[PDB]
Amino acid sequence: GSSGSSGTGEKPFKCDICGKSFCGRSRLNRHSMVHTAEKPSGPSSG
Ligand SMILES: [Zn+2]
Repeated sequence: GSSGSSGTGEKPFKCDICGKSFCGRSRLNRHSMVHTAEKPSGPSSG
């Protein structure tokens, strides 16, 4: 496995946290939520 994303350039969408692309926002939108998936119960990183 290596850097791909080959085909008619990149996707019509892109992330803001990791820049992840998604052929369809319907997916990306949700992905942008995984970046803020952290509970208080667990510790944090300095
Ligand atoms: Zn992302």
